[PDB]
This record gives sequence, C-alpha cells and structure tokens, in this order.
Amino acid sequence: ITNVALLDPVVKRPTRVKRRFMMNGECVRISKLSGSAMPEPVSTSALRQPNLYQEYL
Amino acid sequence: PPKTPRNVFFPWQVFSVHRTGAFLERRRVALKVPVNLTKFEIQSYLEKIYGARVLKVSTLIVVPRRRRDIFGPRPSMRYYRVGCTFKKAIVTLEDGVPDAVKMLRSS
Amino acid sequence: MKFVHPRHWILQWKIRPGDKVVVISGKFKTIRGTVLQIDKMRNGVSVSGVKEQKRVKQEDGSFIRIPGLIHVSNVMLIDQAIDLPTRVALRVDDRGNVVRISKKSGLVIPWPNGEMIKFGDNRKSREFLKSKEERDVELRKEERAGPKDTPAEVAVERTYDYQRDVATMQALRQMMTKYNRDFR
Amino acid sequence: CNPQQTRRKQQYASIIGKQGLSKKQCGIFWDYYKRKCKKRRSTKKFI
Amino acid sequence: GIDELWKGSYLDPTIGAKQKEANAVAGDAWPACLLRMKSFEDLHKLWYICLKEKNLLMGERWAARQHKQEMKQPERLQKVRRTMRRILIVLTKREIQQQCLRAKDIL
Amino acid sequence: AKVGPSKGRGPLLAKFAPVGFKKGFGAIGLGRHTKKGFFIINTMLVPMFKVPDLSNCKLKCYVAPDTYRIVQQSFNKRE
Amino acid sequence: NKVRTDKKERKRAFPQRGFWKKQNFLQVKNNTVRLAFAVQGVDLLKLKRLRWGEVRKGNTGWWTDDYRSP
Amino acid sequence: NESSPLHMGAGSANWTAVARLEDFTLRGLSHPPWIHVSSRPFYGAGGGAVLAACMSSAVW
Amino acid sequence: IRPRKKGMRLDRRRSKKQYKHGRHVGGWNYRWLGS
Amino acid sequence: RELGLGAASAIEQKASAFFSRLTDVQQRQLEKQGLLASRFYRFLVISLMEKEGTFTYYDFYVWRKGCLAYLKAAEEEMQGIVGKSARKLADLGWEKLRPSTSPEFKEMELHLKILSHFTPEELSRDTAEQFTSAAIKNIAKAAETSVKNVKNVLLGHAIALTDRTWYMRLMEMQRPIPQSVEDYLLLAETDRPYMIRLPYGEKFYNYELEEALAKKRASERHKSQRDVPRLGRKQHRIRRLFVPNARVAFDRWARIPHARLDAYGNFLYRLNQPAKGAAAVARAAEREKLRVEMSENAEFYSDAALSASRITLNNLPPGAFRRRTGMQRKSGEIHHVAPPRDPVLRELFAAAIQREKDEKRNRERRAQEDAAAAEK
RNA sequence: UUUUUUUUUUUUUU
RNA sequence: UUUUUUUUUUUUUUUUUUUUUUUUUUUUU
RNA sequence: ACCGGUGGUUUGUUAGUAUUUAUGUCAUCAACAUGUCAAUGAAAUAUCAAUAACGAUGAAAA
RNA sequence: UGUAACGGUACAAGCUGUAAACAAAGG
RNA sequence: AGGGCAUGCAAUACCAAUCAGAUAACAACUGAA
RNA sequence: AUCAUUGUGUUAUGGUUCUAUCGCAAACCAUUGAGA
RNA sequence: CCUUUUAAUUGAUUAUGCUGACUUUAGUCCCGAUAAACUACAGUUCUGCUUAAACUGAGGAGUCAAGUAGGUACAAACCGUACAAGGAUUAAUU
RNA sequence: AACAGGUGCCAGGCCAACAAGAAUCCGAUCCGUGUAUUCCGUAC
Repeated sequence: ITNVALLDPVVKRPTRVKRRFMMNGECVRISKLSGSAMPEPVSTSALRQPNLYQEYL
Repeated sequence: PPKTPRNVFFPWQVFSVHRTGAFLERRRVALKVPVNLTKFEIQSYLEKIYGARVLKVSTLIVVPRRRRDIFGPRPSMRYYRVGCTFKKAIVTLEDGVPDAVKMLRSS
Repeated sequence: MKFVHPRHWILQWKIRPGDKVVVISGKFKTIRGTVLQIDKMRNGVSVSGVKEQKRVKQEDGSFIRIPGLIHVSNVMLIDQAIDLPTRVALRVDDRGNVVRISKKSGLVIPWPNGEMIKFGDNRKSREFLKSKEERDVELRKEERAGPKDTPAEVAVERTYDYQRDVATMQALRQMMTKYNRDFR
Repeated sequence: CNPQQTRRKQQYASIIGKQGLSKKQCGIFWDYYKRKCKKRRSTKKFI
Repeated sequence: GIDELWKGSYLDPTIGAKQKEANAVAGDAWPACLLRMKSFEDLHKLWYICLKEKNLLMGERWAARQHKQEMKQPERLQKVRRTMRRILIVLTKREIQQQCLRAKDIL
Repeated sequence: AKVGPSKGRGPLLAKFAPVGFKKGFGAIGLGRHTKKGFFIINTMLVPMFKVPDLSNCKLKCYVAPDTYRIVQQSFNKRE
Repeated sequence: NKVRTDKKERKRAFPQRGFWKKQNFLQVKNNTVRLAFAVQGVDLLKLKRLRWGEVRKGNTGWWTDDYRSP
Repeated sequence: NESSPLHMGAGSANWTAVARLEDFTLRGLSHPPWIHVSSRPFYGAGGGAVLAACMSSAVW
Repeated sequence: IRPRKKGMRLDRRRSKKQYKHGRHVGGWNYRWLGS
Repeated sequence: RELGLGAASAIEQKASAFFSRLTDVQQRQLEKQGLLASRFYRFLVISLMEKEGTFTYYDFYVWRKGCLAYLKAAEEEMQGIVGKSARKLADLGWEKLRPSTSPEFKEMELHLKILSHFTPEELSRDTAEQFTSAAIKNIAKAAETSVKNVKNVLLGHAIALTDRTWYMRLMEMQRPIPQSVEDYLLLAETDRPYMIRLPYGEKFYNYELEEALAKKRASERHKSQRDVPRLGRKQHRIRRLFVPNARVAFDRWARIPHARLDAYGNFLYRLNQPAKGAAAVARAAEREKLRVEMSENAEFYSDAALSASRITLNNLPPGAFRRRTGMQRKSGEIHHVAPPRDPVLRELFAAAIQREKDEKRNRERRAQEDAAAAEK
C-alpha cells in the first residue's frame, strides 16, 4: 500500500483524500489538491475475473 | 502560541489582573497576558472590548525559577518549576484604581 | 469493596434491588434478607442483617448499624413457589423481553417493582431501594436562577435561517480587507 | 552455598509433612506445597 | 470599562460576603441543542460574553492559587469552555456543508 | 555537564546568555530595519479586532435551570 | 545556591566557634523600615513586642499604669 | 578550565553534535538520538471514535 | 568540533545511514509500523 | 460554630423577623430611632475592645455579663412597643421571638454559672496551660454539669484573645473591620494570626491551635495515596481508564454517560445503540439470517438454542471474548445440528427432541410434587 | 564603528 | 543606555528562534 | 481454494521483561542509586465511644 | 514513522494540542 | 472516523552526472568505497 | 560443679536482603460470510 | 515416604578477592585575626579602615559571572522582586 | 495436565445471559475450594 498513491481527479497527481459528512448524513470524499469530489468505484461485476493460479494449484 | 491573524473574529486571548507584592501608582494596573502579544495589540484589545481609556502599556517577561524536590520523607531529587511563563503588563489608565485590587495585604 | 477489572463486568444482572436472596457462604451463613443496594462496577450487593458493623450517632442519643457490602457470587435467589434456593436462567422472548426461569421448579420469577428502585445522581450504575416515605413525597408532596441566567423564554427563541445564512456568509468572505487604515 | 540453605531446607521439611495448610501459613513454599498436594491427589483418580 | 474585570467578583471590595455568595451562583452551560437554533450574530455576541466571564473567573483562580486554596465554585470554567467549543462546532458544520457542495459541482 | 540543558536549565534564552543573542518569543513584524540602526514602523501590519454591539443583548452566559424541563416536555408531545 | 548544586557543603562539615553578625547593616535596614512606617503613623515595634492578648492604644505601656492607679 | 557558554554552544550543541563521527545509536537526554521508541499501545474498551494513531500521514 | 574541522563535514541526515538499523527500546530487531 | 457567632446571627435574624411585623404607624415612628436587637454585634466588638492591657478570666466574665445585660435590655425594648397582650401575643408569635427563649441564652447563663465557681487564683490567669483534668472534673462536679461545657469556656476565652489581637492589629493599621459574622468568617480564612515564632526553638502555647491541630490529625490519617499523582512516582495507566474521577463537572443535558464518570454505563450505551460500520452491519445481517432460519424451524430446536439467537448486541470491539484479551464468558462456541432432509429421518429427529423435552419436564414436575407433598 | 525623510552611485579630506 | 540592521565578518547556521506563513487589485474612505 | 469476521493451540506452565531520571567528564565516553500505583486488614460500605478505668468491630490492635 | 520543547488537566513516568476529556436530536 | 490538531527535527529528489548552502557560467580542478 | 567480683548459661528487645505483573503473534488448526 | 533419572555446574576459615553491614583505634584529633552595653529621673562605649552625595540643562565612567545570592514572623518553608516616558500636576483629598 | 478468570487460600457441578449437589461427616479459635464417602453432566 505504501508503494502506491491516489491520483488527483483533475490534476492527475498523487494527493490525499478526506471524508466529509453533510447535514443529512451523506459522506463525500474530497481531494486535497483540487478540493474536488472523488468519483464512484467500479462495479465488482466488471472487475470479477477467474483465478487460474488457484485452479492450477 | 498561535500567531494572531489580520481579521480576528473569535479571539482566544484571556486577560486577568495580577496581584503584585510591590507598590503601584494610582494610575497603574498590573495584568497577566500571553507572551505573544504586542503593545499595540494589547492597547486595541482593551480599547475595543472593554473600552477603557489607555495612555501607556509596559511589558515584561516573567520566567519561573528552578526548584528541586529535596524535602519530605521520600524525596526524588528531581527538578521542577511553579507557574508558567507569561507577560507582566502594566497599563497606565486615565482614571484611578483602588489599591485593594492591585496590591496584596496581610496582617 | 474495591473496583474490579473491566473484564469481570456482568452485562446482564439476575438480581435487582428489593429481591429476596440467601447468603451461600460466609460468617453469617444460613441467614436470609432483602437486597438494598447493588454495585455493578464492584460486583457487590447489600443485604439487610448481614455485615452490620458500622455505627453512627443520632440526635436522639441512640445508635444504628448499616449493612455492608458482599460479593454477588455469595448469594442465591429463593423461589417463592417452593421457598427453596434455586439457580436462575435468563430467557429472551420473541417480543424482546428478558425473563427469569427457575431451574428446580421451572416457574417464571417476576421482576420487582420498578418504582421502588432509585439510581445515583452522579452514577446510575449504583442502584438503591426506595423507601415508602421517600416515595410518598413524590406521590403527594410533589432551584432559583442566578443573575447570569438566560430566560427560559429567550433561550428557546429560534433565529436560524438557511437562506439568510447562505446569503450573509458569502458576503462576509467576499467583502474582506487586507490592511488596517482606521488604526491611527 | 551457605548456612541460609540449611535453614530454608529445615523450615521446608517441617511443613511439608502436613495437611490443611493455608497460603498465609506456607509462605514462600506455597507453590511447592500446592504442587505436592496435587501430585499426591493423583492416586485417587480412576477411569 | 476596566472595572468589569473585578466588578461583582470576590475581589470587589465594595460588597459584602453575602452579595459575593449570591453572585457566585450559576446555571447550566449552553448546549448544542440551543446553540444550533441561533444565528451567526447571536453566537458571535455569546462568544464575547463567555470570553468576558472567563477573564473574570481567571482572576479569582489566580487569587486562590496565591494562597494555596481552592477556588469557590470551580465548575464555571468548565461550563464556559463547553459552550465555547459547541459554538465553533456549529459554525464548522455550517461551513462544511458549502465545501461539500462545491466539491460536488466541480466533480 | 556544567553548561547546557542537563540540570533543569532548559533551552537557552536571552536572559541566560551574553549580550547579543537574538531570540524572541513569537510576534508579528511591524516594520523594517534601515541602514543606520533606525526602524520604520508601519500601521498596515497591525491586526484588526472585530466586536459586535453589546449595548442591548438579552442573552447571558448561563441558562436557567427551568429550561431543561420545558425542553424535555416538548419531546413527549411528539410521541 | 538555592538549588543546592555547588560544593558549598564541604566546609560546613568541620566545626566552628562562631560567625559574623551584620548588626550594623541590619539595624540600618530596620531603622529605614521603621521610619517608612512612622511617616505614615503606625508603630511596628510595638506590635512586634506586645503580649498576645494585649491591647495598648497609642504610646502606652507598663509605665502608663503607674500613675493610673484609679 | 574556563566556562564559556559561547564555546560550549558552538562545539557541543545540538547542531554541532550531528557533525560528529560518533555512535548515535546510544540514547541521549539532551541530544537528537536515532533510537525508535514503539509509540502508543493497543486499544481496550474505550470509545473507538476518540483513539488517535497518526498525524503527518493524515494532515489535510 | 572547531571551526576549521566543522567547515569540512556534512550532516548525518544527508545520507541513508539512518535507515539501515533496527535499534529500539525493545531490542535490536525493529519492525516499522505498517510493515 | 461556637456560641459567639451563632447567638449573634440568630438574634439579628429574629430582630428582622420581628421588625417585619410592625404596621406603618409603629414602623415609621421607629425608623428614626432603630432597634437595639439590630446592633448587638457593634456593642459586642466595642466592649471586647475596651479594656487596656492583658485579658483575664475576670474581664471575660464581665464582658459576658455585659452582653447578657444588653440582651435583657433589648427584650424590654421589644416588649415596650407591643405593650398589650390580648391579641398580639398570639398574632405575632412572641413566644418564638423572645431572645430569652432561645437556646443560646441558656448556654450563656450556663457559662456564667460555670465561671462563678472559679477561684481567684484561676480567675487571675491568662491561659489554660496549667489546668488539670482533676481540676476540670472538680469544676464540673461543683457546677453540676459535664466537662464539655467547662472546656467550651476555655475555648471561648482563647478565641477572644485571638480576636483581640486581630482587632488591635487592624486598628493600628487603620483598615476596615468585619461588620457581620459572614464577613468575619470570610476574612478569617486568610487574615488571622495563630502563632508567634520564638528563638532557640521555643514552644508557643495555644489552646485554639492545639484543638485545631488535634482535629486535623484525627481527620488526616483516614486517607490514601494511591490515585493521587506525585512527582517521581510511577502512575498506573490502566486504572486511569476506568477508575472514576470526582473532579469533573456533571452535565444532565448529555445523554451518553461520561467515560470518566460511568465507564460501565458508557460501555453499555454504545452496545445498546444500533449497528454502525461495515463490520457491525455484516454481523447484524449474519445474525438476523440465523434468527429467521431458526424461527422457521423452531420445532427442531431446544428452548436455549432459540433464546440464544434472540440476543441483540451490536458494536462489538475486535475479539471482545478472547481468553487472553477479552471479556469473561462461560458459554463458548456452541453449534446445533440441522435436521435431515428426508421426512422419514426428520420424524425420528423430532421424536428425539420431544423425548428430551419431556424428560426435562418430568424432572421439574417431580420436584414440584415433592414440595407440595412435603408441605404438610 | 554608521545618529533622526528611505534607496543607488563618483572624487578629496582633520 | 544596549541589543536588532550596513561594514569589518563567517550557511566559522547557538534546535523548538526572526523585518522571513505564497512573493501586491492593496477596495485607497 | 484468495478475502473479511469469530474461537482455540504452540511458541511459553520448562524461558523471560526493556520505555521516566538524581549523580561523573571540555568532549568522546561510562553507569542495574533510592522496596510497591499502596498504612494494615478478606472486607475501612467495620478506623465506634472518650477523661482515668471498664467499653465497640475484627481471627489478631493501644 | 519515532522523539524533544511550551500550554492545559489535580503541575503528573498519565492524558492532552487554545475547540487543550467529546458532536450522539437535520424530517 | 463527526470537528479541531501552535512550534522544532535545516528538505525543488514521487527524481537524476560528481564536488560547498537557500544544490555552483566554461576553464583552473585533483577522486579505490 | 571455681559465679569468689569484671565470667558464663537461658530468654527477650533492637538491627536486618525486600519478589503484589499493567503482558501474551507475524506461525498452526477449526468454523462461518459474499462471489468464481 | 521408598525407587529410577538429572548439562545444578550442585560443597568454602583463606585468592591484600567483588558487593554491603557493623566493631577497635576513639568522648582522642579538629574550633580562622577584637569586643561591650540596652539602667531605679537628660546625654556622645572602645577599636581597625577611610571615594560615604541620590535632579541642578549631561541616565550616576565600563565589561563579566550569579541559568535571579543584602525582600519577607530570631523560617535552609510558602509568597514576591528586572518598567529607559519614570506615570503621585498627590501643591490635591479627608 | 479442568491454570480459564473470580469469589478470603487448591472448584467440572457458584458468579460469569446455554449442561450438571445451598450434597453428608470431620474442623481450636475462623471463614474455610481442605480429609473421607457418594451422585450427576459431557460431541465443553
């Protein structure tokens, strides 16, 4: 984990992300550099792949 | 301590009167202030918040002396101090001030 | 008694103030009584007629002894049905309520009156047995404001506005100086 | 390698051969005495 | 004016012990419940009022410290500190709202 | 050691040092140094203290004890 | 030293016959204080000498009671 | 053997010691050693919301 | 250290020597947090 | 407090209580003269500060007699205005407003009676340093009372001495004097001489000091130095997390208990609260599923198995039941075998379950019956 | 060893 | 009256210090 | 069979344990100071009564 | 990351970071 | 982790010949790590 | 069994070292949750 | 208890041995150059040394140490003390 | 090794939300997990 960092939305540079809670209880992820909202994650159905190493073992 | 910004909306400075064992003039009051304030800033604090008439403001640095734990049945021989570092301020007000506030008394 | 380690805490208690219990062991073995005080923190109970050593002086010139504190594991719950000691089992109903069940008889042991239980002012964990005279005061028989006390009518007043706030805040920030001129 | 060990052994020997000794009674030998008693109680255990 | 620093306090030499004891009395701290309903101006004024009360209290505190004695009714300080923290909590949430909104638009 | 922070002395200070040591306690600049030892002071760098009018304020530092019961009673109505 | 850190405890070990008494200086200091209170008009010596529960208004003492037989 | 705070501070101070070909692994009271001290312990039964653990990695 | 001697020496923090050891209060085998 | 203070306070309070009853005609006339009952303190002080030189037991007796005479005169002054007793005696509660009817007057008279027995040599003394227990007992026997009252007089004498001293010192310096008991008390806290240092390590006698010292010594030993921070002494860290502190202010407004006040309650509260967090949510769901499953197949389960599934406990710290780092629990990990899928086997399973249940029930019933029959 | 409105810059000198 | 700042004269850095916080659209009032 | 949560075993009943600082030297450098967080007691929520004696609680006390 | 200084707390081998022992109630 | 979180550890290295410092116009100018 | 008496014998008091844990995985085993 | 086993490094008057306590020498040795008075009807004790002037229109002609050593009840404690504009035009009040 | 913690000291059947004896005799004060006998739970 230490070998990687999160890219800025607009800046496209390594930065930090902080959580903020709204009045309504809505959680928003905001970047440091640009101060912009982070995009949503990719669906697990798209990232699901078969593990052939396990099958070989 | 934290530096004072240009526009101060929620000041945290705490002002108090200090009872000194020395003699003070009629038109002179002794206060205890932080160690990070200026003459001008002190003046303005009193001028705007309290709205008191001010002529002159003097400042001094107060540092507690060293002490050693030697007394008692089980001394530690360790060093320490009593109190804290502060700014002894002296304000020359227009009006007179009673001595029973600024000066100490003991029978 | 003294404070116990947190790992020793009992989440669910089987004994309540005013409950009838019998001491299982000790100096005062084979003596019954009524619960008067329970300590969750210390894991201890108070029972009348048990450990009465302290003495106090009264204005009438007499003396009275107050019972002490004993471990909660040194007492047992008595079954009114059989009038004999028995272990208790806690059972949770569908409705979400917790009940006490006897092991010998198997009967349901109802809880004591809840109105006769008094809690501490600083610590709710410590319960006490309410007295008849104390309860009568609240049944039939029933702090001035200082100079620096906001009125109850003024304190409650509502003045908050979303639109106003948003309008004002923007302006506040927008209209900000950088240098002092009015000072001298 | 000393007089002290003789006193400790004599003390120990004087209490080892008894039953119903309290913790406050045993002293420094409490562990030893408990192990002895538990060892002894081994013979009474059946299938 | 300057008098406010000690007026009504224990330090005041123009009042008796009963008046000081009556003055000593205080209520409960302002909770977030009540503090949320107020506007910016009311909270801004309450901040200065609490600062004045803290400045008055400190003097007594120090006075007591001098003689190696406990200050009468020490809970006042605690109360004032809680109110001061709650006001800033309110304000900070108010701000965070807008920050969030901004972020959203940029995304 | 005879000299240094080893006997409760603490960090070096202006007081406890020869003449010439430069060490403040935290402040804000209000001017600049000339080429002859003078110092020109500027009023621009002085902070401004903002305080609202307190001539007519109903609010007080503390809340009346009776407030608690009144606030509480409102809750039960929502039930 | 107040901190008690120097080698000032070495000499004290050995016995001594006597020590100096700065009476001359002390007297002067006391006199100055006495004067400073006298100009205002309060007696310090009197208060530092009177018996615990003793009351003596003004410049009065044993001598006062002599002629005051009645 | 004279007493010179100037000399002392110019040759034996915090910024002067770092320039020394010494064994810095040794603990120092009045020095900047390089020995690691294992930090704050694990968490028992307190509030989970108030357990501090990081700062320079989290500052924003 | 004298002025002449001090004018020809670098700082210890300028090198990697400070991240080549595991000395700590526990012992001689230190494991960094989050390792 | 001693009789010196309480008597004056009560007399002054009753003075205002009685003054509040007068009508306009009787109050406007008295407004220009005042009442003697409202000026007892001034006379007490001034009479105390009257004699020159030392203060002896004879002077103390004279001063107390003068105070009693002043109170007696004040009683007649009060009676003079009312005069009549046909209706006012009952409409004003004169019985409770009479200074002579107060307990303090009886105490003053008892003090005078005790002092009446003193010998001239003892009366010509200044301090109670040569007073023997046998002498005190003889005085009590002669006065027909207890030694406590006798000692109270010496205490008072000492107090008087002290008062004299303090008054003298204030008057000399030309500073204000306490006007009321309240003020007196307030000031005495930090402005009161109680010792005179002497050379050659000489001892200074003081009954007032002695008694105070004895009381403080009696009240001091009943203390502990465990939880009290000290310099150079290691402080327990684990204890400071659960041990309550009686120094923090209490807030009724706050719902959740303070961790420094009620750790037990604070811990229980969060448990009681709904699930919060991914892990909590997951555990909740997992628990719920089982609950529903078991509810749908109750007949295939025991009472205890069903009951256990109904427990609601959210917000569980990581591994809160470990033997090494966790809570205490008697029932560990327990599982129940699911019924078979084949109805032929299912029926058998059910029958077994019912047999167990019936066994239990029988066992219980037997005990019940036993008790019933035994109750002869 | 530079003295009172702040900087840059050239020659001589008690 | 000194310290501060130019020169002698030196990152020959006196840890927790400074005329030294991002470097002039400053709202001149 | 990865990955998350819970429990147990071994390391380890046979082995061990360190974090704060008074003192030496210009410096390098060296060094295990001083019982315990602690009256005692299982329990102080048992330390009562007070003037000598006899009295109270506690297994044991003044 | 690991540590030193100052301030608060009860001036302390703990805790804490001027908001210096807590927000738990957004219709 | 809702919120907040002064100051010091000399930091353009999430990149780029070497040699002082906020990392040096060529050359003088040199090298076992 | 030689204390003639300044010796010896017994016993008692005093001196006298100082240990109450705040801890226990990164390895192994079992079980369970979503998705292949 | 008996019996088998034990890598315990398992055995003490002594290495001027290492770490502590406590006797003898042993009520022995050690004590710095100058004091006195404070009364029963007034007063100025003797001696050693000799930079002891504090507005006169002029900051007492300097440096350094004390990591605050001439404040304070016959206190080795607590509590105080560093103002370059000198705040008291405080020549007034009572 | 039922060292899994506590309860006054050595507890499978007592507190610890899910099994199982306030079991009997002995005991200097003196509780007493202790000796002797016996019952029961256990896929702990």
